[PDB]
Amino acid sequence: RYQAVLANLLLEEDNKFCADCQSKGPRWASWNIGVFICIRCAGIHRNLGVHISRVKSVNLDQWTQEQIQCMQEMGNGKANRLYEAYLPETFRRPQIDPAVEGFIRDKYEKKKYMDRSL
Ligand SMILES: [Zn+2]
Repeated sequence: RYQAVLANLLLEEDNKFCADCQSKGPRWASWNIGVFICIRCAGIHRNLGVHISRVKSVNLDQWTQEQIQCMQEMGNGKANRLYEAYLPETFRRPQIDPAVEGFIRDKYEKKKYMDRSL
């Protein structure tokens, strides 16, 4: 029902890369946060708990209109501005599982780098 809408959102340039690790062509999402993520980072989001992140597959899960709306109102661009506001420009974005797990908890659970005014 909503694959088309999701497809059009996956065309947005920021959404062509995982929000957390920037690997190309993410096919998963945290819909309450509003980010498109790769399957590995979706695995990490899942373990954060549903109080923090609620993870769906873009192509295997059924979506509600409100959940789609969540992605429309955020996405990886707007999410970077909120959750990575205070990320040093020097920062080396991690790539390996345990470093990525720390970075994702830091971003969404601890909110180390978040601009709270947003
Ligand atoms: Zn990722």
